Amino acid sequence: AKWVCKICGYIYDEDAGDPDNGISPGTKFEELPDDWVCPICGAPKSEFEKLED
Ligand SMILES: [Fe+3]
Repeated sequence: AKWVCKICGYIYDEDAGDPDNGISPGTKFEELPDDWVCPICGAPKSEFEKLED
């Protein structure tokens, strides 16, 4: 699934993970660390919204 950072527009794609920041591919948004932030603007996880209907 994909989740968008409502602050900058970054898209956390579970399939891609965030390797740069210690998150391998396939890591579900809910399994990210409570301390994980957007790699682009630093917004907390709370500012992400899943892309679903
Ligand atoms: Fe962001």
